[PDB]
Amino acid sequence: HHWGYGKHNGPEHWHKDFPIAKGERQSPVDIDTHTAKYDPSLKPLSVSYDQATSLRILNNGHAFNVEFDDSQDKAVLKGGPLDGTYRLIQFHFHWGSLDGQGSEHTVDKKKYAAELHLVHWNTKYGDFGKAVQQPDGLAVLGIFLKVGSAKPGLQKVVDVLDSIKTKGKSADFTNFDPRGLLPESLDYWTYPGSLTTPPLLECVTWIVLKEPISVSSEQVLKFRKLNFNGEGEPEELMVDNWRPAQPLKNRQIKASFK
Ligand SMILES: Clc1ccc(OCc2nn[n-]n2)cc1Cl
Ligand SMILES: [Zn+2]
Repeated sequence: HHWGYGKHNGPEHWHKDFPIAKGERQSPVDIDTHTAKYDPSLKPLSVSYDQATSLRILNNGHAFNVEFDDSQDKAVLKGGPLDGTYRLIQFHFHWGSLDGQGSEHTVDKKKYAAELHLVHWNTKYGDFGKAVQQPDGLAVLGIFLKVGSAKPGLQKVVDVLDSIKTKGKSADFTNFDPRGLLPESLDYWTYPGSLTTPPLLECVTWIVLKEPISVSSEQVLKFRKLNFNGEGEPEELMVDNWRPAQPLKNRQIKASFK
C-alpha cells in the first residue's frame, strides 16, 4: 500500500484501497463548540502517567513516534467516557507546512499548527492488534498545538529529531515524561471515530482537550525538517501529514465541561 499525504497518494485517494474511508464514524471531525453538549454522565478523566516507560523514537515515513513499554499497566488512561483501562502504547504528532494548518481535528473550523495524539489500547482485548478490531479498542487523547511560547517539556523531543530525519531511522528515547506535554486543564470533547490514517479502522474513542498547548515557532520548524523519504532518496519534507475533517454523520460530540 503506498498511501501518503501527496497529491497523488493523499487522503482523497485512500478510499480506493480502504473503502471504510467513506464509513459512518471516520476521523477527524470539526468540533462545533455550539452544538457539542455538556454530558453530566461523563466520569472524571484519569491520566496516570507517573510510571510511563518510554523506549524509542521512530520516523516511520508518516510521522515521528515515541514508543512506550505497554507489557504492563504503567501509563494508563481511565475515566471520562471510557469503561475500563487503556494502556499507553505511543504518541505522535500531525503538523503543517505553515503555522495556520496542521491539526486534524478543527474547532469551529479553526486549524491549529499541530496535533498531538497519545494512543492507548483497551487492556480487555489483550494486545493492540486485537484491540483495533473492536469498536471500543483504542482511546486517543488529542492535544492541539498553537505557536507562542516554547513548551519546555517538548524540547527533548525536538532535540532528537535530527537523528531520525528519514524513514526507518530510530533512536533510543528513554526516561521521557509525557506529562510535560499536557495542558493545565483536562476539559475535553469526546466522540466515537476512527484511526486517521490507513487502515482507517473505526475503533477509537476520541478524547480531544479543549486547552491547546503553546510551542515555539522554532520547535515546530524543527518538526518540518523531517523527511517522508528514506535515506538516499529524493528529499520530500515531512509536512502536512494531517487528514482533513470528515463528515460527522450520525454522531454527537459531548463536552466534559459546562
Ligand atoms: Cl499506533 C498509531 C500511530 C499513528 C497513528 O496515526 C493515525 C492516527 N492518529 N490518531 N488516530 N489514528 C495511529 C496509530 Cl493507532
Ligand atoms: Zn494521529
